[PDB]
Amino acid sequence: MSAALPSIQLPVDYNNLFNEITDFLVTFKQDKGPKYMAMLQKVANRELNSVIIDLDDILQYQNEKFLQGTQADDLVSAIQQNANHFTELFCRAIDNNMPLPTKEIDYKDDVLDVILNQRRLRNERMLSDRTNEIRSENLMNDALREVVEDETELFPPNLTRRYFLYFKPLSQNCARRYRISSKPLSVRQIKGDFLGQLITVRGIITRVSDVKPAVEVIAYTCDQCGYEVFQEVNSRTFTPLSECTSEECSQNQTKGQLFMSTRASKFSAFQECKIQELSQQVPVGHIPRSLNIHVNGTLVRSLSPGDIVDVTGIFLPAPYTGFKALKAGLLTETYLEAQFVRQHKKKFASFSLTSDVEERVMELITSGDVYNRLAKSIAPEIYGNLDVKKALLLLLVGGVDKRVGDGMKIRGDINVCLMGDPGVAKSQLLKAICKISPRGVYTTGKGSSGVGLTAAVMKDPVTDEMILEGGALVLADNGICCIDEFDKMDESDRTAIHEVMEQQTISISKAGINTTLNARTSILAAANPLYGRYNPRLSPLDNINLPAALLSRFDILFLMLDIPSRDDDEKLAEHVTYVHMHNKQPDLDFTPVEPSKMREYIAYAKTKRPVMSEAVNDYVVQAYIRLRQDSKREMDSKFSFGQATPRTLLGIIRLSQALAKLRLADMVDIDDVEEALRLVRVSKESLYQ
Amino acid sequence: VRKDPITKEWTLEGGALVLADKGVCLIDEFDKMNDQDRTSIHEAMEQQSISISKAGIVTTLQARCSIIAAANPNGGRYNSTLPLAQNVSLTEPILSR
Amino acid sequence: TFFAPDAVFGDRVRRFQEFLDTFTSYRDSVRSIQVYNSNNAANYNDDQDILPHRIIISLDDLREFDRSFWSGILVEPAYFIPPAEKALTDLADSMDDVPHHPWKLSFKGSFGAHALSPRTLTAQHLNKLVSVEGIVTKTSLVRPKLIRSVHYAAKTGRFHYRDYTDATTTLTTRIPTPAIYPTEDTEGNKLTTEYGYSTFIDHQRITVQEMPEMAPAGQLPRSIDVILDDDLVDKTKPGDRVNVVGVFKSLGAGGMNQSNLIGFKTLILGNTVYPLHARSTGVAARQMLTDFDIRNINKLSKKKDIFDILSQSLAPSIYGHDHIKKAILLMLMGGVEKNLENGSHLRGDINILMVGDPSTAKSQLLRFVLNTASLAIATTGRGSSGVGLTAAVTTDRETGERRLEAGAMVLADRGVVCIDEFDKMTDVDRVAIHEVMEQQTVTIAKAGIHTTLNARCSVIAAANPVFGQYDVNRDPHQNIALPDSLLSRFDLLFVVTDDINEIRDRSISEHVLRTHRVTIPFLRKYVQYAKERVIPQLTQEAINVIVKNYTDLRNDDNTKKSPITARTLETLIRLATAHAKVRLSKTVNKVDAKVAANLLRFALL
Amino acid sequence: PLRDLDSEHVSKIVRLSGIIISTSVLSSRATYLSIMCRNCRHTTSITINNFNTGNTVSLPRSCNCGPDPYIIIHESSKFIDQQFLKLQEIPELVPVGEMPRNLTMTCDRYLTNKVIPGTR
Amino acid sequence: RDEDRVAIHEAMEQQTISIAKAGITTVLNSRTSVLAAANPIYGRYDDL
Ligand SMILES: Nc1ncnc2c1ncn2[C@@H]1O[C@H](COP(=O)(O)OP(=O)(O)O)[C@@H](O)[C@H]1O
Ligand SMILES: Nc1ncnc2c1ncn2[C@@H]1O[C@H](COP(=O)(O)OP(=O)(O)O)[C@@H](O)[C@H]1O
Repeated sequence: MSAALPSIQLPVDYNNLFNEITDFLVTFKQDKGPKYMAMLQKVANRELNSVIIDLDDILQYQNEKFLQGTQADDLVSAIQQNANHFTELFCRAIDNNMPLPTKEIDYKDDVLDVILNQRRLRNERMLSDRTNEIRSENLMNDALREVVEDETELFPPNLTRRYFLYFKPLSQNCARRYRISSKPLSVRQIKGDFLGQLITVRGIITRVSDVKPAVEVIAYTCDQCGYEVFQEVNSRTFTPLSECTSEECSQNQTKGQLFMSTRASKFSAFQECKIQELSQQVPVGHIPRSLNIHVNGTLVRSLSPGDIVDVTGIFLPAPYTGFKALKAGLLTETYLEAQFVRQHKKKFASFSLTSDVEERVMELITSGDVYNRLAKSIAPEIYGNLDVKKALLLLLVGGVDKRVGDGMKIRGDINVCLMGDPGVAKSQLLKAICKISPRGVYTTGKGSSGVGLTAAVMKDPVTDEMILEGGALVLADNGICCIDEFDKMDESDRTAIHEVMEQQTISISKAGINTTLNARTSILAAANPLYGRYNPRLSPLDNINLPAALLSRFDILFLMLDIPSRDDDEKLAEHVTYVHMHNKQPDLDFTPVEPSKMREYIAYAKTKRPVMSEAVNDYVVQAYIRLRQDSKREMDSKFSFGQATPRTLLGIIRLSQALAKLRLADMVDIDDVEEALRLVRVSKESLYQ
Repeated sequence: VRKDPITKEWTLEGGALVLADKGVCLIDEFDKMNDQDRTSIHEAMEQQSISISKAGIVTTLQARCSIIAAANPNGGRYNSTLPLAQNVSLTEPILSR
Repeated sequence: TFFAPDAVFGDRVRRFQEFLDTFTSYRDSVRSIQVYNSNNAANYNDDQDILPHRIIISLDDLREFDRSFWSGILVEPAYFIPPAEKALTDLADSMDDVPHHPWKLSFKGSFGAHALSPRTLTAQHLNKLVSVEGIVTKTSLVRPKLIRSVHYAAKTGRFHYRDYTDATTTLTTRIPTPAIYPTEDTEGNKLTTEYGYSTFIDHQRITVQEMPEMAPAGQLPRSIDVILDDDLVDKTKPGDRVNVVGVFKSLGAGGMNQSNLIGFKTLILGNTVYPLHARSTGVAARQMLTDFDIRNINKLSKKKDIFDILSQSLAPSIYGHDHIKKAILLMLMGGVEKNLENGSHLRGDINILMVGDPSTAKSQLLRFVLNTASLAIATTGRGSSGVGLTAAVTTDRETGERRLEAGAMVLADRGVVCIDEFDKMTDVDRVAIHEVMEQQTVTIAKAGIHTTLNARCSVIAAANPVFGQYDVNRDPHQNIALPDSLLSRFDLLFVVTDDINEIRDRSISEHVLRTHRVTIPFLRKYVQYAKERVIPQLTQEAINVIVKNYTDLRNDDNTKKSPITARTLETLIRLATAHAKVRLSKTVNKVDAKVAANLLRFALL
Repeated sequence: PLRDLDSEHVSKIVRLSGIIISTSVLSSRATYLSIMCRNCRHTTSITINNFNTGNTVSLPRSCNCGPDPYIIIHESSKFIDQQFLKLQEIPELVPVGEMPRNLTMTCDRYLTNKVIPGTR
Repeated sequence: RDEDRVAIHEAMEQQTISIAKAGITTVLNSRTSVLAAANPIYGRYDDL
């Protein structure tokens, strides 16, 4: 009825816009075959599951249709402001025009591809049969087709698609085109007035529970009337229907009974993840807020904890409130939906190409002397210690480990310590590294609790149950972990870290946990010598409070000691005055390597897996005997640490094999190994100054 | 003032002291008592009243009890020729009472 | 037409014309809002080619203007407020009529009878406009609330509409109509709902406890919740001290309705929700400098000797210690803050320690630090638990979501933390203070919520000498008692002696006497403008000075005394910049450098 | 004695002494409540002079229109206060074996807040 | 006890106790004037 549930007109017209879409897709110019035809075929040839739409190329579509008219209604501003409806509509726009056959379905190929095929096939034959029959009776030829199409029940399009549709919002060069849909936002920044819009946020992912099948539509089979019954399903729960809705089981005396078939129904991969404020964006007081996010279809598994990310999705509400007596009504409780993910600190080692990106590597390569260049380029913010950084580059790079074929492993990575006190700014290098390296995590002793590194068992909301949630070591693994105040960590912590240099392990036997989880972590540890600072009247290992069981594990211990020097401290003061005074430190002349492209280079570095020559091998051996013998002939105290246990040898092979990788190698030449020895001897021996 | 067994509202309860008022309070093995109790007995002897400030309830209950105690000398039967206060662990001021 | 206009309402609107017309101050105020939106509406459209609508109304006015309308609002908010709002909406529609909503009132006051605290409340005060103050806890999670609906309908095109009236809409009661959620339009076409067309308004409800300082000696606290909508949402965090003014409602049926003990849930609507300051909590400087004050500063900035006068203005009751007072100012200002591009930030603020025999006023000084400090929280010895930490509070609160409850150092962000008996504090904490001070951030991995949250606080600490009075004669080390890096973290270590002399004694006596028988007020006002305006940057006038100085310190003092590192240098720069702020100078200067030199000297010698 | 209460004391004035464990958050009851039928649009009032926790009075059931239509109007209704004290016997005596028993109280209007918990 | 001993010796002079624990940072008033009776150790020799 009118005057109840009234009508209201709006600037928005979907009728023409659909047609506009159809003009955009399948007919296009910029990117002989036009982009969307061919791509959609590669979907129709069945090798490609997701279809990714961009608002950028839509921008260019309009500046083509603007000029060069006629005036075309604006898609984009209609898209951001609603964005839910357009997925489904855009979707039917696409469903019509596809390369039709397009090729054989083989055997596998795939399942759920064949079900689709047979559904489309039965879908055709029904029509063919009905028209064949009707024409027989009698008594331009379009009409009969129309009749047949409207008297017949068919598998709806939305049930048979096989593919998904996602949108990627525009930043960027296009924003200054000039032309909103992506303004990366804090979760504070989200007013509840944006509901429905397509928005882009930036924050840290946390939690992000396991992917499991959720069901969009359910199929039942009457078995009596035949047919099928598809119920669409929404929100959290549903009630399974019974009796029968079959048009043939309607109006009958006896309705048939139906029961579901999980092979027929349409499932989507569902994953939920929370994002917290980036913690910089938080206003001075208060606390970082949290926000929920859902993930369907292809985008699943793309997200992980301890990630700093730009998530772009159409933002929709879902019904809830607190205790029933706590609602005024109706509220919405909301959530964010996820169309497209863009991660800061892009994650190696996984990339295929190495297509024209090598170009982005080459500006760095060609100048030559990559190793010193990058070295200096780690944490330029501080002055001095080119050796320390020189090694930290290796730490970031790592490799190559090994597999003995039986097999057991030998790490595999580097473990760095930074000693000395109170100044010298040792920890700033660690904020530095944990900023540069992806999957890096910064922690402190009292600080990060023992339960901080180990994984607790806690009940998982929604999906169930009792999932192990770790932190520190587990949270950051396959990448560098960073520690400060490494002395004050007490005892139980030191046992964890003492064990993790067997790599590949923690073992939690307590209570509800028997698991042994895998931590592939690297460790860098900044520590202060016994109070107050490095008393030279005391032997080494006296002023280092740490046991020798642990230090044998560390391959490189950089002890940074401070003896006042009139000449150098001038240079330093000039540096720390120059910056502050300027933000950019190097001048006349060096070019600081941006962390992004740097991460790219290191990514391309980790791929190599070099191997040692015989000569360098023999050299390593002989030098190792000399190092053993010279370490032990030291015998009693001063000086030291002894004994130069085999982990220093393996350590220097591993450092060697690291330096090789920045040559990109496979050769592992003598100057490499020699260099490793250099770094080793330079590490210590600074206690003679 | 302690939460009640099963599910019930919070009831106040006295120690032996309050419960035994005008009567006779009988305690043994002082030496094994946790300080938390020791202060309570001391207070009771001192001002003849127990004050309770938790939770919202705030009072002074009145325990006038005579305390009779059994104590066990440190170690052996007679630990030393040394004085009683030296003989046993209990501090001299609580003993003076 | 609704129920059609009634001369009750008619009179109540019409009578509220002359006021606001007199006092006219509001009539243009509304205009101003319009203006501010217009300009910004011009900013989104052209440049790439907002404000809340409520306007405060003093209750002071009505008394002169209308007695009955006063007494009426206070006594019957339900009947007088919505027509007033109607009027102001009409006016706001008049001001700029051409280009193309509630427009609520604040009700400041001039309270009140009706001034009452949440301890003493109801049932005489029930359904009247109340002013209730206190701690805000536990707050609540913000949820958007659905008001209008929109739907698309194929094949007939069109669209639709719907409205939703909550129990809390308007003020006065109304015969409730549930609208369902319209779907399945008749005729039987389906309806695909649409978003972004359908409006929402945010919703939040915060509970208010009675003031803990104004609390009774001891008893359980008793709190009353408050509902806040749209513009009022999220203004206050839990832990702030807040004066809430608003209607007090009986809303709901109390069991009388369903026939088959407790009754009539009650809560406060809106309305003003002022955040305010009380010692150790919740900002609030604020402050209002008007026309004249800022001029006073501007005049006073040029005078060359001002720094010494200022430094004397802190201590009406305390002798000497001019150097230390100088220090406390130089903490109040604090070297700007500098966050490098794609790199770590250098610490801006300056931290201070005081060590000397008792009676040194060390514990007396700090309270006066606290008062004029503009924040922050005080902490004394132990102290703790967690100090600055969120403690990662288990469990739930509510429904099972794990959330953080901010400790001191977090809550004290951008402020002055005091620490008394700084030595007594357990080493376990100190370990964390290292992370707080220099690094400038706090990190919580506990169970748990795993986050790095920012506490950038400035810090003072007063700590007794090791054993007895021995501080004076005792060695440059072994005297401090709290090695080691801590000694460095503190930018300035000041030592004060209680050693006695007869002359100095007399000079003590008289001032002590007179005491029992540059004004502090203008001090903090002098300070805030100085703080946000303007940061002096850095200049090549000075650098060579602090470099000379620094190198001197290392080279000579490492023979003299200890500790000295790059840290000292950082401190030099912070002090220079701070004294620049005192000078209001847009630049750093050499003189300033010399000053920093001086105080760091008296620190050392 | 709080320990001794016969069932013959019911609905009779009983006086006794003890120690209050706890007093409760105030609540509001309605002495005068003006009511309205929603469909009928008819208006009435119910004034309850005295009451115990009965519940004493419920809204009427009749203004088709029905079942009970009546809407409480909250703007014209006047409310009062109710405490719920809870009295325990003096912990001193004489349980000697047991957790001492307590009774629940209800105080209306001017008897509220007269008592802090702990006051005999 | 120690922890509250701190509290006292800070309280008696400035009359105000300051509590930073958790979500309440309040500084609350004690206008009290303490009258304390200590017990000395070992007797008369403590005068010696
Ligand atoms: N060579 C240097 N270049 C730049 N800054 C330095 C240098 N040496 C010391 N510093 C300063 O010293 C400070 C020491 O900070 P931090 O690393 O947190 O503590 P620690 O001194 O214990 O390593 C840093 O803030 C840094 O600014
Ligand atoms: N410079 C001063 N001028 C006047 N009175 C002072 C001065 N210094 C200390 N006092 C007196 O000392 C007392 C404060 O003691 P204080 O030094 O704060 O103890 P603590 O050593 O625990 O901080 C106050 O009563 C104050 O009057």
